[PDB]
Amino acid sequence: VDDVTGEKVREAFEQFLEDFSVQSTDTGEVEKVYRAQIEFMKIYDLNTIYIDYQHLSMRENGALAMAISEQYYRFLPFLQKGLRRVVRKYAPERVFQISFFNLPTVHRIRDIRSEKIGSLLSISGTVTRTSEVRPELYKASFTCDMCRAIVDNVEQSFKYTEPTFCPNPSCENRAFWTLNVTRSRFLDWQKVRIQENANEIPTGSMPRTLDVILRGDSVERAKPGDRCKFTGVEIVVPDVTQLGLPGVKPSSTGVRDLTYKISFLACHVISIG
Amino acid sequence: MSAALPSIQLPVDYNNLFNEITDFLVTFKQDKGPKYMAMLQKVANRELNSVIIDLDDILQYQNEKFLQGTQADDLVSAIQQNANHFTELFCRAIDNNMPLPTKEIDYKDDVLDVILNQRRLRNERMLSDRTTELFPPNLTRRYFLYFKPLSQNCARRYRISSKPLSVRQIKGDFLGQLITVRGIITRVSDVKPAVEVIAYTCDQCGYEVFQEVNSRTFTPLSECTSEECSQNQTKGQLFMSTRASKFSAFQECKIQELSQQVPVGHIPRSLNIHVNGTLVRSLSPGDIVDVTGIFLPAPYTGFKALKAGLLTETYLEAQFVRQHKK
Amino acid sequence: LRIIWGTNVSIQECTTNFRNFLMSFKYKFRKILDERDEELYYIKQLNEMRELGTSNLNLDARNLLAYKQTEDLYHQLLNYPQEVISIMDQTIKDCMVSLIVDNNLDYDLDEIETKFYKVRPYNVGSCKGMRELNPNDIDKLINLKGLVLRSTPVIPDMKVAFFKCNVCDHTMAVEIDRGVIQEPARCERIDCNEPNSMSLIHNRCSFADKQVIKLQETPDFVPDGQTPHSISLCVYDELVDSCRAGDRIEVTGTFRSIPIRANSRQRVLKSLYKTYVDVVHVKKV
Repeated sequence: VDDVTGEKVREAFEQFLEDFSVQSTDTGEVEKVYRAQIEFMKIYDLNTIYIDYQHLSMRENGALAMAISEQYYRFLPFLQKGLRRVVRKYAPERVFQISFFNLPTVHRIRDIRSEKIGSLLSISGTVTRTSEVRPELYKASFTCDMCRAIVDNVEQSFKYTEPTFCPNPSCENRAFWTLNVTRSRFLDWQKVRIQENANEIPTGSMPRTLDVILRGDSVERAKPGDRCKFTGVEIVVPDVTQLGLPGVKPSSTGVRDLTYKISFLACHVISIG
Repeated sequence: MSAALPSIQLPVDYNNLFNEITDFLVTFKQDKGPKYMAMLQKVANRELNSVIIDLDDILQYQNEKFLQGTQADDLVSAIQQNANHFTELFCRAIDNNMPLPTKEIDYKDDVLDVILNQRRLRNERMLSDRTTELFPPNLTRRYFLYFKPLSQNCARRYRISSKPLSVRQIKGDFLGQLITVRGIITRVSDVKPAVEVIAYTCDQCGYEVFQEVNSRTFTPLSECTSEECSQNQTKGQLFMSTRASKFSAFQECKIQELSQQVPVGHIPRSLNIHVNGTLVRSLSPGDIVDVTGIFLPAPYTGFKALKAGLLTETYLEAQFVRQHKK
Repeated sequence: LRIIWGTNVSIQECTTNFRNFLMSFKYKFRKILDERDEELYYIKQLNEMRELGTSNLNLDARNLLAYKQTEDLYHQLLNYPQEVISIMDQTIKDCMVSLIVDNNLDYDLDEIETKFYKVRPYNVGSCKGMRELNPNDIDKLINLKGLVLRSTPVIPDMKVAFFKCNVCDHTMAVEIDRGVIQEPARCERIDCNEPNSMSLIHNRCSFADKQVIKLQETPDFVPDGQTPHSISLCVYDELVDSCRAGDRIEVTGTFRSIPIRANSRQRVLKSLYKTYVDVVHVKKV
């Protein structure tokens, strides 16, 4: 089902960058620029790409980008596997991040609504109160009671938990959340608070904010107080601290209520303005 | 049981003192029909819902059979020791001697008039097609009960609970009696919808379960225990509804001293007061009032930190207020 | 007749007088004014609304006072302000079918029929703020007047839930439909013969907007003890970001009460309830 159409967006994207999306010849951009973008990262090894959004939508006439604009969150397992089938036919300690840019529209803070969860969009704002750079886990090696410390798979999510199946000892799913730093691959991120631009808003009534996560190789590119555009994803984060203004928050029948709020994720930041 | 929670006998008995309540009702002749006939029926005709029983009528009814006729035990001095068990039991005498179908069963003079009939007729539809649990009696009341003390002339004749005590005079031994105080109402809060009975809905077996409500703490139930769903593997998930239960008004305030009964030493104090029922929004801060009502301690609240002196919190229920500067 | 059990509302094939109310109403509200315009208001708004589709019907709704055999739904409006509106939302989808079957095919066959619609009626009389609200009128349409204090950002709501297993089998969704979400024990492509742990991936499941607004009313006709009273509102997706701070608003909506927690970690509840006004239509500034 989703495995089927997940390979279709995989094989189309794998067939996309193997072909060229640039027409003007004899003045640059000749013969599959994305193959030429690979070899420059083969010399330098910074593990990223910077591909256009319009250039994806020019070939199939938006037959593919409308899914990538809508169901963007589900396809990053399938876009990462599709890129890794390409470079192993090209290039011989590796991780890869897929950055987009050149979007048609710029949205604002007041137009943020929950019909666009897992989609792609841009936003402009003012950067305030940056923080420090810290590692995040993203892959664990949690051992067990027996000497088999084999743990390179499950529970890389946003919960800091360890796995349940494939038991090393003869026991069941024992205690969890162990991170043995001998083999675990951390990336770095920081947290900033974006604020709406001054010369758009009406009469001054404390304009609303967000908190944005900058993952990967985008760190310390946000200056304290300059305007920027960003990438599309809009996650929601489980939190505990929201209390005092109650609604109908559904319970979990270990009892725990669920409180949600909005947080923004990025992959490419551009400092226009 | 023996050797733990023993039985101490008391000189005051409660068995016989139900019948003399019944004869203080509509079988009454001191005040065509008696005063407890029409005032009950007017409430039954959905024109009032606050039945204000007086206490002086208990005193005059005693003299009608004191040294005249038979010998009977005292009730006004029985109220002035307990004053709370004579509230749920004084109403227990009313519902038997009260005609329900006197009024029309017409459209909305109050809400939950059509659904309570559907609450009442479905319960007899539950007990029709079977060949035995009904709604609790404290749910179906639709009035209230109050009391007023006596101060003017009735005590001087042959000898109480109407002396204007100050706030500092309230000892620890008055916990359970009727008192009357005075002072200055301050820090009065608003009206908030409380709850005294709760209706769930199983949504699969239909059997609506209930429980009783005590102050500041109540626990929700487990999943359904009705015998149609249970004794199997399939048990329904029950959910609370608000259109199926009884609510009431509730308020809070604090009464300081009147600053004439203050000593030259100690600094003035305050009591907490809960106003429950249809006397809500009948007070206003910054005046001189005379509040009556029963005076009972607040129960155990949790976390076991400040406790074992129970944090009794000494609050004071209200029954009748008598203002000044009318 | 199969009347709804706890609701006492007449079942469908009886509420079709709302269709007849929607077609014939010309001078009936002007019977009070003594004619000091010859057509019905709700014909002309119906022709302009199908063009754009964004329904948001105003519905002044002092029209069920003067019409033949519509007093009963008007009295069943205030007593049951949730169900009869959601019942009317079916007919506001169904009355638009009645033009397309009669007139020629508009809008390149259809799509506007699949759009849901809302009705936002108002002017149900005059209520008296918060101090005069008795707690025995729980679900009635209330008129409220006051200014607007500080507001809050957007809070999402679980509308469709979603699940997964540790096995890579089929991931099927469930809906909430109540106050609490449920979760199964077994699955298809069961997952170790019904032994497994249901996982909750909460980013692919849909959501819904909610903003809470703290309203301050104006308790006039003062009894010389005066609180600037706070009333919370629970506005939904269509009328978000429509109420700025410092504005006097007449608002209409239903009225609720929700139990609260004591330790917020235990299974005990607090007996006193808390009230908020789930709004339906916000009108004026």
